[PDB]
Amino acid sequence: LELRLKSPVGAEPAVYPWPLPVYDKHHDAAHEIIETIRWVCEEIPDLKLAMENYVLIDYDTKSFESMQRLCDKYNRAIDSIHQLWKGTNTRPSTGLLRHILQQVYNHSVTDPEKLNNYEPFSPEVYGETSFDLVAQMIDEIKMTDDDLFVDLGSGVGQVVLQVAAATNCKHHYGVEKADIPAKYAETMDREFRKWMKWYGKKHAEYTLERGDFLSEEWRERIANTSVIFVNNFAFGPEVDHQLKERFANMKEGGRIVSSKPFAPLNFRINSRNLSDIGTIMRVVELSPLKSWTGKPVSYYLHTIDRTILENYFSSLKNP
Ligand SMILES: O=C(Cn1nnnc1-c1ccccc1Cl)NNC(=O)Nc1ccc2ccn(-c3ccccc3Cl)c2c1
Ligand SMILES: [K+]
Repeated sequence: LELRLKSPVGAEPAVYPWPLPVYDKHHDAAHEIIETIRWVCEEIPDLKLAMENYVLIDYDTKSFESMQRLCDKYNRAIDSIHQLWKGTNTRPSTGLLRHILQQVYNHSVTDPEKLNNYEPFSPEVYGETSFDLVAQMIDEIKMTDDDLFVDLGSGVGQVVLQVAAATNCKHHYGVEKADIPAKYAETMDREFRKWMKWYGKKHAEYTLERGDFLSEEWRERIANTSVIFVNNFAFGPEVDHQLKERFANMKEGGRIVSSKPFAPLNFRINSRNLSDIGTIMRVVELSPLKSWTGKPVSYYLHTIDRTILENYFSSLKNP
């Protein structure tokens, strides 16, 4: 007893056991199958033409025979389109990527209780809460092939997967210290590469790794990163102090996007604060509110600029 979905690009079929897994209070594998078919039909207009109209309206998720018939209609339509193409690798759309990440998460995180997350943002609600904000952050910073991206404390790795599917950075890294999310990230990585292949979608190179971003190895790695993403909201003063020290080695124009600012937005350099990280970085509050309909969130863009410190010395020497 199983259900199979043929890949639109000839990759290995997606195979689901029956009874289908139940993901959470609202989602299940049955709806993932239906939504997957709907996304492939949107992607391939010829595919939408070949299928019978009722198939994606008249279905019973609690019936094996009904789910099997739905899968068979999609599979036969895929076969017809593959025959049509016989006779004569792009980036995913935002909507498809949200679906892919959800699919990757549900196939990877089978024990939801394991991830100690009673916070307003948690991996299980990534698509609902966080996805649109990360999509807004990606649009704002405009990364190129010259950039190296690092998410410090990447958890299960969804921010890294999203940025990698959207930009052309040389490489994207996710570093996670905690055992439970770092182990889940290994499955997330495998499931992401697999599903992206299944849809025939392109992503940049990325690595999800286990490690402490405050270690000696990571000092030089942070120094050579051009774009850092860091959710520092829950960080203690010591971690925050250690991080500012890592940032002090970054190159001019290096950028840090965080959930809480590392320096005051109105920092004014003087003789008593020359030690502060504000002496070497611009800070701006960015908000999706400035057609947004999500939570009234803000994020902070820090840019390495030692001319702040240089101008203060110039103004002292040349009044
Ligand atoms: O565990 C994860 C990603 N991940 N993967 N699956 N779920 C999550 C997740 C889990 C808990 C909380 C938030 C998230 Cl996204 N660490 N990486 C991460 O947080 N990067 C990040 C970096 C910079 C900013 C600036 C604003 N934010 C932000 C702050 C609050 C809410 C959303 C966003 Cl995107 C940021 C988020
Ligand atoms: K039709």
